[PDB]
Amino acid sequence: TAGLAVELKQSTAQAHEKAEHSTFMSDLLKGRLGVAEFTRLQEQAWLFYTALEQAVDAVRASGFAESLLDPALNRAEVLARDLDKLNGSSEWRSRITASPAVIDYVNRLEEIRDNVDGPALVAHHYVRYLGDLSGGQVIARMMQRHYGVDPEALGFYHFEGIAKLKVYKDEYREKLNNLELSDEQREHLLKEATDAFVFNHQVFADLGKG
Ligand code: HEM
Ligand SMILES: OC[C@H]1O[C@@](CO)(O[C@H]2O[C@H](CO)[C@@H](O)[C@H](O)[C@H]2O)[C@@H](O)[C@@H]1O
Repeated sequence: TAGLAVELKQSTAQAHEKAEHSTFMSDLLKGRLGVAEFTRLQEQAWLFYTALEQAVDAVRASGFAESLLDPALNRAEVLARDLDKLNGSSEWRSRITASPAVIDYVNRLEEIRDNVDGPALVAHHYVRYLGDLSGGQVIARMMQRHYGVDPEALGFYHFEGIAKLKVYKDEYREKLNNLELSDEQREHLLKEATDAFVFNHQVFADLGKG
C-alpha cells in the first residue's frame, strides 16, 4: 500500500541481512582479509556487471523504465580500470573465470536480456545499483581504511556524473513508484529481487570457499 520502493525494501530485507552478514563480506569489512580478496570480489563483479549492463541496454532500448535506467550508473568500464590498477596490468581479463555462483547469476541476467524482461531487469538494477549507492559507500571507505587501497582503484563506488546521492536515491525510488506495472509484472519483479539477493549471497559464499 506504500508503493513499490517500500515493498521492495521490505520484501528483501531479510535477504539483505543474509548477504551483508556473509562470512566473506563480514571478514572483508572488519579488516580480516585483504586487497587480494577485495580484488577477487571485484573480478567476479566485473563478470556480472557486464551481464547486467547488457540486459539494461536491451530493456532501455525496448522503451521500458527508461528514466530509471540511467547510463551514468554503468560500472563495467570504471570497474575494469579499477581492476587494471589493483592487478597492475590487463592480465586479469584472460585469467579470471566465473565462480559457480556467478555462472548462475550471469545466466539469469542473459535470460533477462534476450527475453527483454523489463520487470526482472528493474529488480536486478535496484538490487545492485542502489546497494552500490548505499552500503557500497561504506565498502569503499573500509577498503581505504583497513587495506590502504588507493581511492583511484575504487572508481566503481564513486559514480562520476552524480553529485548529491541521497537526492539521486530519492528520485530513483520515485521512478520505481511511478513505473506502470500489472499485478503479474509487480509480483515477477518482487520475486526477481529476492533472487538477485540470493545470487549475491552465493557470490560471497563461493568467494569464501576459495
Ligand atoms: C551484495 C551485497 C549487498 C547488496 C545487494 C545490497 C543492496 C542494498 C540495497 C538494494 C539497498 C537499498 C534499500 C532501499 O532503500 O530500498 C541497500 C541499502 C543499504 N545497505 Fe546494502 N547491499 C549489500 C551489502 C551491504 C553491505 C555489506 C553493507 C554493510 C554496511 C550494507 C549496508 C547498507 C545500508 C546501511 C543501507 C541503507 C542506506 C545507506 O546506509 O546508504 N549493504 N543495500
Ligand atoms: O538499511 C539496510 C537494510 O537492512 C535491513 C535488513 O536487511 O534493516 C536492518 O538494518 C536497519 C539499519 O540499516 C535497521 O534499521 C533495521 O531495523 C534492520 O532490520 C532492511 O530492512 C534495510 O532495507
